[PDB]
Amino acid sequence: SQGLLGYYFSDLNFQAPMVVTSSTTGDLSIPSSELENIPSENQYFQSAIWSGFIKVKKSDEYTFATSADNHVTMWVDDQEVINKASNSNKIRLEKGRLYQIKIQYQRENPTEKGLDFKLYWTDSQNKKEVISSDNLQLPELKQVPDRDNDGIPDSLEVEGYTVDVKNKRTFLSPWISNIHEKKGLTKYKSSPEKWSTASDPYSDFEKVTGRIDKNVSPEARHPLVAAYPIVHVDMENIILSKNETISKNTSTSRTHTSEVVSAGFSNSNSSTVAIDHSLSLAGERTWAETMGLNTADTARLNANIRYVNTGTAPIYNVLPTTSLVLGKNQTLATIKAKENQLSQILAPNNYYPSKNLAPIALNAQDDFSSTPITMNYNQFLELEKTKQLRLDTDQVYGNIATYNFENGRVRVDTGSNWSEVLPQIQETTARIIFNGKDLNLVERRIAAVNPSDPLETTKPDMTLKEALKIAFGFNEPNGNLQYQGKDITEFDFNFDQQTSQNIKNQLAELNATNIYTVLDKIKLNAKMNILIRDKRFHYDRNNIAVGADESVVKEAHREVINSSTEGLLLNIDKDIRKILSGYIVEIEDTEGLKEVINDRYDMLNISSLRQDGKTFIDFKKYNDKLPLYISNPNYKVNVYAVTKENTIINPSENGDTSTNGIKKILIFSKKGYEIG
Amino acid sequence: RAFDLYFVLDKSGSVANNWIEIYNFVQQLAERFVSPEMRLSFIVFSSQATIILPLTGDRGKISKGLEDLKRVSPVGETYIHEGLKLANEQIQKAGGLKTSSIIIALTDGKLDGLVPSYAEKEAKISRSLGASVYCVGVLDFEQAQLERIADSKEQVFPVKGGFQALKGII
Ligand SMILES: [Ca+2]
Ligand SMILES: [Ca+2]
Ligand SMILES: [Mn+2]
Ligand code: NA
Ligand code: NA
Repeated sequence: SQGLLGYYFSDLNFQAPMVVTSSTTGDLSIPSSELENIPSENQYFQSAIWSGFIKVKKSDEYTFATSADNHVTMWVDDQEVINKASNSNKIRLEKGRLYQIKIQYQRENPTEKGLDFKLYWTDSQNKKEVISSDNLQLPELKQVPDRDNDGIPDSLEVEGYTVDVKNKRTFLSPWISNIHEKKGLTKYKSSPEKWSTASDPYSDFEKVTGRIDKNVSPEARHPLVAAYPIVHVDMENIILSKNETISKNTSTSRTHTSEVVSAGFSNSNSSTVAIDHSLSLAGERTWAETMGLNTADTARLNANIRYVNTGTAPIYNVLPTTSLVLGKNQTLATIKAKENQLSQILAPNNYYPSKNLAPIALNAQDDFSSTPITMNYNQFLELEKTKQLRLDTDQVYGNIATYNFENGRVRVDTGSNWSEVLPQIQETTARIIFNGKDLNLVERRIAAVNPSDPLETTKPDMTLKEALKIAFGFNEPNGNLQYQGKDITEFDFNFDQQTSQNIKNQLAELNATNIYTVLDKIKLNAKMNILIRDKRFHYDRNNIAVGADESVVKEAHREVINSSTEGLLLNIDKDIRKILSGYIVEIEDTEGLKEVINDRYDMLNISSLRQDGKTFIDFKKYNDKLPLYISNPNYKVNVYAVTKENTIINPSENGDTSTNGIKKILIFSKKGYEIG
Repeated sequence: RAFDLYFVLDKSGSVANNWIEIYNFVQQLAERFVSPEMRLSFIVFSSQATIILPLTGDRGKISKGLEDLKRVSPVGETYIHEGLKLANEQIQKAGGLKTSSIIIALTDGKLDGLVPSYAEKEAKISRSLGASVYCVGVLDFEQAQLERIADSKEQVFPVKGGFQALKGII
C-alpha cells in the first residue's frame, strides 16, 4: 500500500486535524490543488505530525533532513535526529530491522496554503534523495489523541469526517455542513473507543481507506455497517431412486422465522427447498408408482447444491455444516465440505462453486465412499406429499483474511476466526432484514448503542433512516426515501416483540402516529430486529412471499403485448412471477360451460421467461404441442394464475388429479374473434 | 346373447380438426346397433377421462349422449389409459367375465412418455376381463402403437373406411 501516516493541523499545536493521509514516499506535501474540501481559512497548516517505520535495504549511516529543519523535531527509534535546527546527525541503520519514525512540524508564520514538505536522507557516499517508495511504512494500527488505535483521531470520529479520494491518497478530513452537503459525499461517524465500530475484523480506518479484503461488500466499508459472512445452501435439483428414477428441479429460499406477527431473534441460517411438482414425463402418476417402490423398500436421494453468501465479508477455509431435513426434524444427512481445501473463495453476493462451474453433488460419482442419503417408505411418502426440504447451516466459517500493516497485504490469519467475531457483531448491532431486491431476505447489521452500557456513551447515534441508506442503499433523490423506484411506504415495518415496544414508545414520545413521517427521528439500539417487507405480497411464517392480492395479480397482467391460439405474450414484473406457480387455460362456451385445457395439477408450468424480458404463456405445451383450436369465435379463452400458497402439489385424498377446486385468479379473458 | 359396447374417444388437441370424423363414426355405429339387447357407453379423454354416457340401452339416453359428443371441443394431452380405465371399471361393475364386452378406441395413437406402457397395461387388463379391444386410427395414426393396445392387427382399422369392415367383424 503506502508509507507514513500524516496529520495536518490548521492550528499550530496538534489540536484541529484538517487532513489525515499517507504518502508513499518521503514527499509529504499537500498542494493547494488537493484542499478543495477544506474551508479556505483552514487551508493554512501551522503544524503536522507524521508516524511510521523505515526498513532500510542496505545497512549504512544516514543523515536525515527535511525541507524545513528549523521547524522540525524527528525521532528515530526514540532518539532525536533533527531538533530545532539542521541537526545533521549520521545514524546507523541495519537492513531488515524496523525503526520507529516520528516527525513533528511547527510553523507560526504560515504565508502559504497547503504544505510543501519533503523528507530526505543521505547515505555515506553523499547521495541525497527524497526517501523513496519501499522504505517508509505505516504504524501498526491494530487493536496525538487516538484512544482505539485505529488511526482516526478521536475528535474526527465523534464530530464526523469525510473521506475523499485523491490520486493514490485517501484524504480523511472533518465534516463541515455548508461544503460537503452540496458535493454528495457521506458524513462518517465512528466510535473513538472501538477499533471496529461494528465489532467486526476490520478497523474503521482500514474500512474507509480500502486497506481491506477486496471482497468485503462496498456497503460494509462504512464503519457503521458490519462486515461478516452469511451463508445458506441453495439446492438446484434432486434425483430420487429405489435403493438396491425421479429427476426434479428445486427452488430454494433463505428463510427467517417469525413468532406468534413478530420478527425473530435467532441468528441461525436456514433455507427451504420447493421440489417441482410439475410433470417430467407424459403419463406419470405418484412418485412411488414411477419407481416400483413397495411397502418395505428404501429410497435414495442425491442433489446438486451451491453455497450462497448473502453477507458482507468472504469465507476462505471452512464451509459451514448443514443438516438436510425432512418435515419438522428428521435429519436425512449431514453435508460437510473438506476443511482447508476450498477450490475458490466464497465471496459476498456470490456462490460456491461459482455459476460458471458445475455445482456440488451430495454424492459425487467419483466418490465410492460418500455417505448414501436414504429414506424409509413412510418418509418418501411424506416427501411426495409435502415436496419440501429444509437445509440448516451452522455459523462456522473459519479463518479471516485481515490486513497486515508490515506487509501492506491482506492475508488469511490463522489466529483470526469468525466464530469469535460473530457474537460480538450480534451483540452490538441492530439487525435489519430487507426483501426489496428480488423478494429474497437480505440481512444487514448496523452499529448501534446499547443505552445501558456506560462505555457505549460515545458510539454514533443511529437512526432508522441512515441505517436504511448506508446498509441497503435507500436514497432520497427528490425528498422521499426510496429504494430503486419504490417509495419507503411500499414496504412494511415489522419488529421483534421488544423492539416493537421500544419503537412504539419512541413514536408516542414524538406524537407521531406514522413511522414513515419520523424515520430520521427514530433511534436504533443494539439487539433490535427489523423486518422490512414489500407490501404487495402475502408471506408465510418463514417470510417467503407466497402470494399477492387478486387485485395486484390482475393488474400485473394488464399489459398484453400479443395474444393468439398459441398463447399470451405479456410484460410481467419480476417479483410477481416469483409468486406464481403456474397458469390454467380454460375454454368457455356461449352458455358458460367450461373446460380446462391443461387439466391436471402437474400441468400448470406453462409460463416461461424470454431473453427480451417478456413472459410467454404457452397454450401449445399441454395441447399435444398445437395452438388451441377455437371452433366457435364466440367462445372465450380464459387464463388463470395460481399463486404459491394456492398450488396443489399432489392428487386429492380421493385421487383426483384435475385442477378442480384450485383457488385461481382470472388474468385474461377474450373471445375467439378478439384474439385472432 | 349380445354385446356391451364401449367408445373410448380421443379428444386431445392432436385430433381437434377431426372431431367431426370421430363423432360421425360414433353416430353411425350407434345407428347400426339399435337392438334393445345392446348397451353403449361413451368415454372421452384428453388430459382427464370422463364418462359422457354411462353404459346403457335406453335410446333417449344414447341420443342425448350423441348431442353431448357433438359439443366436444378437443383440447389437451392424450391420456388414453385413463379412457380405458373408465371402460374397465364399468366392465368390472357390469359382471366382468360374465358379459360380452367390446372396447372401441378412436385415436391417432400418438402417445408420449409413459402413456404407451400404461395403455398397454390397461389394454391387457381389458382382455383379462373378457373384453376385446379395437382401435380405429385417426389421421396419420401410429400403426404399431395401436397394435400394442388392440388384440392384434385384425382389430386395427383406419377411421376412413372402417365402418363397413368393423360391422362385419361383428
Ligand atoms: Ca481512533
Ligand atoms: Ca474507531
Ligand atoms: Mn393427441
Ligand atoms: Na482485510
Ligand atoms: Na442452508
